Amino acid sequence: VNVPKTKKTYCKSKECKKHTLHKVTQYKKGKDSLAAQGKRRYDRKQSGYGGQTKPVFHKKAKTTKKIVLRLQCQGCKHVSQHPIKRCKHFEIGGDKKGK
Amino acid sequence: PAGHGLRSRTRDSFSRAFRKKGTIALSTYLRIFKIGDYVDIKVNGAIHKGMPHKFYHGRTGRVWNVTKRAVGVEVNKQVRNKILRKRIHVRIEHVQQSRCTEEVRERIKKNDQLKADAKARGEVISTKRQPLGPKPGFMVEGATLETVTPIPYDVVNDLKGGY
Amino acid sequence: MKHNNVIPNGHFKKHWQNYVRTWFNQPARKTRRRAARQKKAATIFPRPTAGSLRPIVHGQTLKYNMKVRAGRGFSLEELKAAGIPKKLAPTIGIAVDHRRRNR
Amino acid sequence: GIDLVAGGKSKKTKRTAPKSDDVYLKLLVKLYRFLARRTGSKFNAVILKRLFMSKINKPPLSLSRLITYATGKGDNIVVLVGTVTDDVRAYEVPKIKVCALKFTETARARIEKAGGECLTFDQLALRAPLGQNTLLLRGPKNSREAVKHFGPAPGVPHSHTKPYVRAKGRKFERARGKRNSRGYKA
Amino acid sequence: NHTAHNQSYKAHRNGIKKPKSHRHSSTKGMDPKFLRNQRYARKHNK
RNA sequence: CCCGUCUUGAAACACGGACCAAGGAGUCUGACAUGUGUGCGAGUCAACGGGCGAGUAAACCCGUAAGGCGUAAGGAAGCUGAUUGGUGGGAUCCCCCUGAGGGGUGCACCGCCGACCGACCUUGAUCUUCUGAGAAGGGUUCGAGUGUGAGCAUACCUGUCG
RNA sequence: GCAAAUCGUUCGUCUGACUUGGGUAUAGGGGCGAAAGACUAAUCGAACCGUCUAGUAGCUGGUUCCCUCCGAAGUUUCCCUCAGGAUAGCUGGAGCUCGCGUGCGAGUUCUAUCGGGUAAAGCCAAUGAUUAGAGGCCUCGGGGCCUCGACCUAUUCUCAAACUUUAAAUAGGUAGGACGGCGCGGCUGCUUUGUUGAGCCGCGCCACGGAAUCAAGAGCUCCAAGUGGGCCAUUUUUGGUAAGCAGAACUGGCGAUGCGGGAUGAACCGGAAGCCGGGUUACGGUGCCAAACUGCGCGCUAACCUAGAUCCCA
RNA sequence: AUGACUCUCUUAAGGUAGCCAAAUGCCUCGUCAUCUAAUUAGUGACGCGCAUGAAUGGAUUAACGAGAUUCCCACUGUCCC
RNA sequence: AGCUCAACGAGAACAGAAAUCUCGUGUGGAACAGAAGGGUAAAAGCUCGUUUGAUUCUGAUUUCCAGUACGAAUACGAACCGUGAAAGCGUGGCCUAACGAUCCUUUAGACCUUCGGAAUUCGAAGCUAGAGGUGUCAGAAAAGUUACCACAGGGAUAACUGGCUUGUGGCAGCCAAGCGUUCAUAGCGACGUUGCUUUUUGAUCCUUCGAUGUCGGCUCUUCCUAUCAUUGUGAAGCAGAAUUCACCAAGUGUUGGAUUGUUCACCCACCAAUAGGGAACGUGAGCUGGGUUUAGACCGUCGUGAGACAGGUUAGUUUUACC
RNA sequence: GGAUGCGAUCAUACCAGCACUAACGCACCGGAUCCCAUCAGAACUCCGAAGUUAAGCGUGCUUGGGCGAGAGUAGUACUAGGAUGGGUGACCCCCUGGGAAGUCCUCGUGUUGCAUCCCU
Ligand SMILES: [K+]
Ligand SMILES: [K+]
Ligand SMILES: [K+]
Ligand SMILES: [K+]
Ligand SMILES: [K+]
Ligand SMILES: [K+]
Ligand SMILES: [K+]
Ligand SMILES: [K+]
Ligand SMILES: [K+]
Ligand SMILES: [K+]
Ligand SMILES: [K+]
Ligand SMILES: [K+]
Ligand SMILES: [K+]
Ligand SMILES: [K+]
Ligand SMILES: [K+]
Ligand SMILES: [K+]
Ligand SMILES: [K+]
Ligand SMILES: [K+]
Ligand SMILES: [K+]
Ligand SMILES: [K+]
Ligand SMILES: [K+]
Ligand SMILES: [K+]
Ligand SMILES: [K+]
Ligand SMILES: [K+]
Ligand SMILES: [Mg+2]
Ligand SMILES: [Mg+2]
Ligand SMILES: [Mg+2]
Ligand SMILES: [Mg+2]
Ligand SMILES: [Mg+2]
Ligand SMILES: [Mg+2]
Ligand SMILES: [Mg+2]
Ligand SMILES: [Mg+2]
Ligand SMILES: [Mg+2]
Ligand SMILES: [Mg+2]
Ligand SMILES: [Mg+2]
Ligand SMILES: [Mg+2]
Ligand SMILES: [Mg+2]
Ligand SMILES: [Mg+2]
Ligand SMILES: [Mg+2]
Ligand SMILES: [Mg+2]
Ligand SMILES: [Mg+2]
Ligand SMILES: [Mg+2]
Ligand SMILES: [Mg+2]
Ligand SMILES: [Mg+2]
Ligand SMILES: [Mg+2]
Ligand SMILES: [Mg+2]
Ligand SMILES: [Mg+2]
Ligand SMILES: [Mg+2]
Ligand SMILES: [Mg+2]
Ligand SMILES: [Mg+2]
Ligand SMILES: [Mg+2]
Ligand SMILES: [Mg+2]
Ligand SMILES: [Mg+2]
Ligand SMILES: [Mg+2]
Ligand SMILES: [Mg+2]
Ligand SMILES: [Mg+2]
Ligand SMILES: [Mg+2]
Ligand SMILES: [Mg+2]
Ligand SMILES: [Mg+2]
Ligand SMILES: [Mg+2]
Ligand SMILES: [Mg+2]
Ligand SMILES: [Mg+2]
Ligand SMILES: [Mg+2]
Ligand SMILES: [Mg+2]
Ligand SMILES: [Mg+2]
Ligand SMILES: [Mg+2]
Ligand SMILES: [Mg+2]
Ligand SMILES: [Mg+2]
Ligand SMILES: [Mg+2]
Ligand SMILES: [Mg+2]
Ligand SMILES: [Mg+2]
Ligand SMILES: [Mg+2]
Ligand SMILES: [Mg+2]
Ligand SMILES: [Mg+2]
Ligand SMILES: [Mg+2]
Ligand SMILES: [Mg+2]
Ligand SMILES: [Mg+2]
Ligand SMILES: [Mg+2]
Ligand SMILES: [Mg+2]
Ligand SMILES: [Mg+2]
Ligand SMILES: [Mg+2]
Ligand SMILES: [Mg+2]
Ligand SMILES: [Mg+2]
Ligand SMILES: [Mg+2]
Ligand SMILES: [Mg+2]
Ligand SMILES: [Mg+2]
Ligand SMILES: [Mg+2]
Ligand SMILES: [Mg+2]
Ligand SMILES: [Mg+2]
Ligand SMILES: [Mg+2]
Ligand SMILES: [Mg+2]
Ligand SMILES: [Mg+2]
Ligand SMILES: [Mg+2]
Ligand SMILES: [Mg+2]
Ligand SMILES: [Mg+2]
Ligand SMILES: [Mg+2]
Ligand SMILES: [Mg+2]
Ligand SMILES: [Mg+2]
Ligand SMILES: [Mg+2]
Ligand SMILES: [Mg+2]
Ligand SMILES: [Mg+2]
Ligand SMILES: [Mg+2]
Ligand SMILES: [Mg+2]
Ligand SMILES: [Mg+2]
Ligand SMILES: [Mg+2]
Ligand SMILES: [Mg+2]
Ligand SMILES: [Mg+2]
Ligand SMILES: [Zn+2]
Repeated sequence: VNVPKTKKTYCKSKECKKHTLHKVTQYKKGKDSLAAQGKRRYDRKQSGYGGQTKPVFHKKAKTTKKIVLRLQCQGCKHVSQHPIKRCKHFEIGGDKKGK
Repeated sequence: PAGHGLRSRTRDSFSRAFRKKGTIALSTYLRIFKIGDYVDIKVNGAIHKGMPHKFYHGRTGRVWNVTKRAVGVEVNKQVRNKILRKRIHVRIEHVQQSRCTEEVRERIKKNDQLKADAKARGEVISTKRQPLGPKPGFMVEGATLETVTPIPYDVVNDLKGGY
Repeated sequence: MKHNNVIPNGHFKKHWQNYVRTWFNQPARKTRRRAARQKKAATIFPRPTAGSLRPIVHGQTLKYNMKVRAGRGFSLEELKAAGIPKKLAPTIGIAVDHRRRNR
Repeated sequence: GIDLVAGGKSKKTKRTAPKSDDVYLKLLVKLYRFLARRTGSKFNAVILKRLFMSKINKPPLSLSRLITYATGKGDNIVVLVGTVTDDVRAYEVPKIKVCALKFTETARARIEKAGGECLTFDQLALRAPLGQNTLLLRGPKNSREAVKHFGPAPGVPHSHTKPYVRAKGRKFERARGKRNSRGYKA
Repeated sequence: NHTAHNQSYKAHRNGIKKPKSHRHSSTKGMDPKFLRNQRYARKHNK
């Protein structure tokens, strides 16, 4: 799957509310924070004796992930997220067919 | 879903008639549909949009909505001990105006005038139709009588064209 | 679990039958407390059976600040304004509360 | 054999008598059994049937709602097989003749103060044996908590049926199934 | 595994029940543009 | 053909049963729900406790800003908070007429469609302490809402759960 | 049984890693073991005693009076779900709203109209399979001008669950008025070049009920039980040589149901039932068993094989 | 006929000394010899050995055994009966 | 927007069956990502132009179906766009599959809400929409062994007998190509075709799991005939002798041994003959216990191991009648 | 009676061969400055009016193919319901009903709306 570097799509920002040029980049999940309430509770639950207190997923089945395109509007500098279908090979700004 | 796709078992139902493929005649797009009209659902295999589920093919319903390219149709559907009023939208290429009520409007007018004519003369009548009743007696003029008898059996004739 | 019913949340999974508090002595408790009050009244005669004088205080929080009720005892500032020494007040049937402020 | 259902017998049940043991109600039933039989009046037949009905089938009628339905019908006598309650939301009470099984203490005082009269069904028989010039009224039958829980289940589409929950708040049936942000909204 | 035996008999015990038909039908799902104008037409009707 | 029992199927070469007496298994309690009876009713409830009293574990009396449930909902929350019905059927009654008739009356209930409160969205003349007020005007959105209350206590059957 | 390990005869060893008494040490996930998971008070692959404890059990067994009325299900979806549960269906109870033939209801037909691709048929129609000759023999290969096969034309035998032009029977959908029709006005922000349409509203007028038959009536709501192993038969039908085999389709039946017939039998035939008298039948019968003819007629059969003798059916 | 020898793929190493249809061999009642009138038994040999093999010890071994097995002599009611 | 494909025919240096070029015919016999079906010709195919409707905001409907969710699809409304002169078309792929809750995490969005004594700034917590996944796909976090074994049950379900069935096994018939020196049928019967039998093995799972004692032999009786011998006969390629085919026929008999636990088999020997079977694969309160099939033990192979082996080996309690 | 423009029905309208046509049309046709267009003014586009009815379009014909209709195939095949019907079975008769399809044979070869124009 090849996606163009730029894309002209609708912008939800109240400034634009219209089609504007967007820059395409791939979304990447951020680092998990230690201060998140869920992490704080888990660390408390795991402390002391009792061993592993939560399930640990083992039976992985998917061989791909839903890649999310990060579209940054050039007018308002705001971001919108657009998932695409599953694919094994993905790139942004690759050489187009024939060219 | 659950073991059957949307168009499963539609090899024959959704196929076009023999030597009736290609361009759709434009009288289909010149039809006028109103609320309350009766239409017969006949899926056209060439038009893949707004096409009803195979169940509604060959069913007659009542028009309850009109859009730019489609008409809303009410179709009865029996589910266990109940009849459901299924409301579906179908593109006009898949619907034909039904002639199931063609005799109603003309019949009402004839009944109204017959009662009006009878009312003026003070003669109570009934405009109801009746099924075919017994025929009256009559005489048939004599003619030459052709005698029919059983045919002697022949084994050689027990085959189309004989043996 | 069957039918449309509220989700049950009965807290009866412990040994609750060992912690049941019956009230068959409720009539007896009324009798005993009445006898105690009757005995107390004769002991403190002729002092009033209602006990010490209690002050008027407001209810706490926004929900009860419109009403008044009996408090614990008169504040030291109130006693001084009334010209009653704090050490003499409890001996003449006046309740004293050294904690209460006057805002 | 005979090809019938349940031997041709009815499988429907209706009340042929009051379930109550109230001696006064039974006397009223005897009174209106006679009136319905010996007059053939449709009013008497309706009154007799409604005397059999249960409490929920004899809902109360508020005084305010009684006044609105009696507007422009001063001559007619209002008849209610049920209880008449007082309504503080009604200010002006015109004089009216009302017959009911029971009047609340406040409702009776307001009607009597306004020059009206509170009648029982034995007094009505003397004034309107056939129900002449009567305004027959019924209270709201389906205005009660139980009915809100009836009908299609809360979880099915196009349902506004009230669910059974022990408390009201964010933690009581507001999650998955009640909004798009948790699975689906139903 | 599966069978439809006796299912038609069960359906006909109390069925087949046809839905109650009223003079006026629900307008939900009809063209909003048509419905919105109809509401305005009734508002100014006199 | 031997009863009881599980079973598609029992007289069964399926199991229990030698015989008699007596004992022997859907109960009590908490929560909720529908139904019904009763009391009162926009209220209802004497429940902790107090006053007493059959010399008295009962009965009787007491709710003074007590409390529970109800009387208003929507929203995660900050908050805001019901302008008060139209129509098609319909019980009963009244008038005319003596028809499968025509008028007036139109409760309950059901269908249909507005309006009102709130979440969300949208809208802004005219003001204001700059973030609020609100003339007008809204919405295929959402609500366990409103549009002259129906609840509370209590008895019992049945049902779910501990 | 003398005996919860004994008795008889026969056997191993018998100065040694020998036999034995008493004292003493080791205690339960512990001890002790020349090792058999042996032994630890008739208990050992974890003793015994009391307690937690009335431990839990989707599994087995049982579950106590009488008449009366109604009366099932072995099917759907979901579940570490397949001996279970929930869910819908079937069922009871409670009613309520109306109705009395003017019913707006029907496991039925009639009339009008719509859909279909099974049975059959078709190949002398596409696709696929397939037999034989005939003519033309132009042009290609084959071999020896000849010659076989390729080719072309017109014919011909026989075929298809996953082929088909065509195409039934049976079954499926819709419609046959008072929620009808017409006339004159009105509303709109929708629609049109257009008060043009669309829908709705008001008023006036008309409407003998607008096919047959039936209608022990119609609608609505609440609470809840049981059930969620099925089996049999005509017919259609898949797997299998076949099966009292396994699995589906429509209906009925058994299960839950006796009663008459089939000698006997859950399902075949008849037929379903309060307690009785009389009458008459259904299926099946009328030589005896055994209620009813050795009844009145024609023919066939002669079995020295146990002649033959009644749907399912042996 | 067999394969000292050669070629070729290849392993950490390619079972060496020995032993074997063995209490270890499926095929199998293996083949040959021996024991018998006759032997799926016994013994001695043979070995591309389903799946033998060196202190997971290999191959032997006098003496010993209430250990498993075959044969011969004596003996007999085990049997003819 | 323009164009028409597969294939074939007739032509052109190198050039041929097959390069490229020209004309003609050409209903799709091509192509359309993938399975199959359907669909499509101034197109849905091919070649070019411009592009991002593979966009934002809800609700409704269909398929699934409990008329729940998810996935997928359809028809509108309100925005913003693309394309074309325009009508129009476009909310991914011509249509029918290509996918995923709660909790938690992470990202995006709203000069948004809260941190509850009052504030500010970090941090944290909410509201709305996506992403990280559960393939047992309505979604626990999960390796063996037991021959030392236990419990609740199950004839809803295996390992016997019996029952249905008879493929397989066994036995028999019909047709007549041919064999038989000659000669279809003394005796045989290819190619086909019709049956019987329940002494084979399978198929099934109807009965029995609060138990019908599970191999063989020994002993003992009775029964069958599809007749091995014996009695009476017909036929022959029957001279005699012997043998073969067939008929009536179950009265009588059908043995002693080596090896093997065997059933089966094989050999030695005798004999008129050494036929084949049934009776819950007759027969364990009749025996026996060699085998199989508990616990001890050894080998080989397998397994990291505990242990496994329709592989071999040796030792291993056979109860009760008086109804 | 026709043509032309837009059509409706989409073969009785198609395909093949042969023959024929007044007038107005419709065509072929001439040219390449401009708009436009390609390897190519062939096509497309623009401008034009010398020539021709040769083709196209139109009409007619063919013991033509196809297509459409009828007859026949045939009360045949199949089929709903019924039987204590026949038969060892396979299958089949009868009873109350419904009822096809190739071959062969005959016939047909479009109809029609709005507008403009010719015959006038
Ligand atoms: K822990
Ligand atoms: K399939
Ligand atoms: K106490
Ligand atoms: K049982
Ligand atoms: K059993
Ligand atoms: K028994
Ligand atoms: K409930
Ligand atoms: K109160
Ligand atoms: K008080
Ligand atoms: K909110
Ligand atoms: K000794
Ligand atoms: K222990
Ligand atoms: K279970
Ligand atoms: K055909
Ligand atoms: K063919
Ligand atoms: K259930
Ligand atoms: K020894
Ligand atoms: K195009
Ligand atoms: K070409
Ligand atoms: K699962
Ligand atoms: K056989
Ligand atoms: K058993
Ligand atoms: K015995
Ligand atoms: K031993
Ligand atoms: Mg800590
Ligand atoms: Mg730690
Ligand atoms: Mg699913
Ligand atoms: Mg299904
Ligand atoms: Mg406990
Ligand atoms: Mg206090
Ligand atoms: Mg009867
Ligand atoms: Mg009954
Ligand atoms: Mg989440
Ligand atoms: Mg939904
Ligand atoms: Mg059974
Ligand atoms: Mg029994
Ligand atoms: Mg038996
Ligand atoms: Mg049992
Ligand atoms: Mg017993
Ligand atoms: Mg007793
Ligand atoms: Mg109540
Ligand atoms: Mg209060
Ligand atoms: Mg707000
Ligand atoms: Mg609002
Ligand atoms: Mg003794
Ligand atoms: Mg220790
Ligand atoms: Mg020792
Ligand atoms: Mg061991
Ligand atoms: Mg113990
Ligand atoms: Mg117990
Ligand atoms: Mg799960
Ligand atoms: Mg069971
Ligand atoms: Mg249920
Ligand atoms: Mg038809
Ligand atoms: Mg089909
Ligand atoms: Mg077909
Ligand atoms: Mg066929
Ligand atoms: Mg069960
Ligand atoms: Mg089942
Ligand atoms: Mg079975
Ligand atoms: Mg049962
Ligand atoms: Mg019989
Ligand atoms: Mg009788
Ligand atoms: Mg006789
Ligand atoms: Mg070696
Ligand atoms: Mg060896
Ligand atoms: Mg040997
Ligand atoms: Mg020997
Ligand atoms: Mg040896
Ligand atoms: Mg080895
Ligand atoms: Mg070594
Ligand atoms: Mg070894
Ligand atoms: Mg050795
Ligand atoms: Mg030695
Ligand atoms: Mg020794
Ligand atoms: Mg395809
Ligand atoms: Mg889509
Ligand atoms: Mg543009
Ligand atoms: Mg898609
Ligand atoms: Mg495409
Ligand atoms: Mg699409
Ligand atoms: Mg997700
Ligand atoms: Mg979060
Ligand atoms: Mg704080
Ligand atoms: Mg699942
Ligand atoms: Mg374990
Ligand atoms: Mg069984
Ligand atoms: Mg055979
Ligand atoms: Mg043969
Ligand atoms: Mg038994
Ligand atoms: Mg036994
Ligand atoms: Mg026995
Ligand atoms: Mg014989
Ligand atoms: Mg001779
Ligand atoms: Mg014999
Ligand atoms: Mg046998
Ligand atoms: Mg046996
Ligand atoms: Mg025995
Ligand atoms: Mg024994
Ligand atoms: Mg034995
Ligand atoms: Mg043994
Ligand atoms: Mg052992
Ligand atoms: Mg190893
Ligand atoms: Mg042994
Ligand atoms: Mg030119
Ligand atoms: Mg010409
Ligand atoms: Mg012709
Ligand atoms: Zn922007």
